[PDB]
Amino acid sequence: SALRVFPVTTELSPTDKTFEYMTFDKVGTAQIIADYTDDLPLVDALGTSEFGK
Amino acid sequence: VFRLGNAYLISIDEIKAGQATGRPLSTRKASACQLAHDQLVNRLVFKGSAPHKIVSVFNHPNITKITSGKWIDASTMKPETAEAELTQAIETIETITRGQHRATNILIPPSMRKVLAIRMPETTMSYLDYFKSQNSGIEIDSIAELEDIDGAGTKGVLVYEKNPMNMSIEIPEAFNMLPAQPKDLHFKVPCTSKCTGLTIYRPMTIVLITGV
Amino acid sequence: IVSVFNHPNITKITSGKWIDASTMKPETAEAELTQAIETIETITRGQHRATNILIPPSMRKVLAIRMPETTMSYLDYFKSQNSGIEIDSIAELEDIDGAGTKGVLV
Amino acid sequence: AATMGIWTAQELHRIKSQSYEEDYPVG
Amino acid sequence: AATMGIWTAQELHRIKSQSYEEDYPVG
Repeated sequence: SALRVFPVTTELSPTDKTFEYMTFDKVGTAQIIADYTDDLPLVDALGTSEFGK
Repeated sequence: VFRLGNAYLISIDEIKAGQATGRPLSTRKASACQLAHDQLVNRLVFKGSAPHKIVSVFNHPNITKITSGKWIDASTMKPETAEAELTQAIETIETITRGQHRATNILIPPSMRKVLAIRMPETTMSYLDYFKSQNSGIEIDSIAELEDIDGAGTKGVLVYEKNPMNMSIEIPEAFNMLPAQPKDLHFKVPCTSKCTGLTIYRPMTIVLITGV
Repeated sequence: IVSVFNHPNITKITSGKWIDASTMKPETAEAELTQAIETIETITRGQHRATNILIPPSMRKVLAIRMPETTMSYLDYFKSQNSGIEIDSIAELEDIDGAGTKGVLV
Repeated sequence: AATMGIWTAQELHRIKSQSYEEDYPVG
Repeated sequence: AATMGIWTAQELHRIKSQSYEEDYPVG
């Protein structure tokens, strides 16, 4: 019953050897400021991936 | 009332690359800025700021605090103690205000939901069902921020009445995303917002059960 | 080729025997399932709720015991308290390491 | 010297259509 | 001297439109 209790997909080709999927992430912050301020903080982002066979 | 702000930077080559590859980079940074603003508001509400003289709900000096025995000790459960302490907190709300206000809402750590689901012996219902039957008109919910109330690892439970005349939060100005200011070959985008915090007009309608 | 039983990143719970020397213990089984259901919710911070449970076919007698001083069994109480979750039986769960060990998948 | 094949890795590689994003609930 | 601003402290200020009275039940 391995094929009935788990999902099955065909988004793969008969001539493929590997596949990969990607993931993303972010960083940032905020502060309490005055009105004549010019030192606001910053943010950024990044990512990564993983493979198969 | 206070003001909050941040900013982000991006160049022209990154804009061209994002348009070419189909994965823009400015939208992610804008989302990060908005998330930072919201998380700062939440942190202000649930932790306060000592230099700014902002007091958290847990550190208010005029709310009722109840020390309690542990609902889970040595990996065994004590539903009876939990029920007794909840009834005691509701009675405290009823008594201290001399019947003018009545408790309406309870907030518990999400890791204590298993204690209240235990089936009572020799019957087909749990402690929560009996408590709700005997305390009609009270809602129970689980909040993650109650997993740590002092930064050291202790838990707590909140019993209160949710009415606009007892406590309030104000957001006078919303996220705005000011225009972009050019430079040599890049840009700078600032973002601002406004908030106040938690204002507790009647501090006797809140009970905090510590040591849970 | 990592299996569903050997993956080092899935949640694993050791447990006392549900049937210890012909002594069926439905109370421990009723407490070990809710723990897993809560663990799935806790470690994913929402966005993922448990849906399916798979148990060995030889242990359906534990969940069919009628609770003392009542007219309903443990399975009915579990379904009443945990509606929206399906329970099925799989023969592959009676041997997970070759030494006769049994397991439950949530 | 280099002794390789006619086909490179990227020619026999696939990228899944759906990606994943980390979750940061506000509160 | 008096080197102050343009707006007084009462021009930027709000008074809540609801009051609170203590209750003494008779018996």
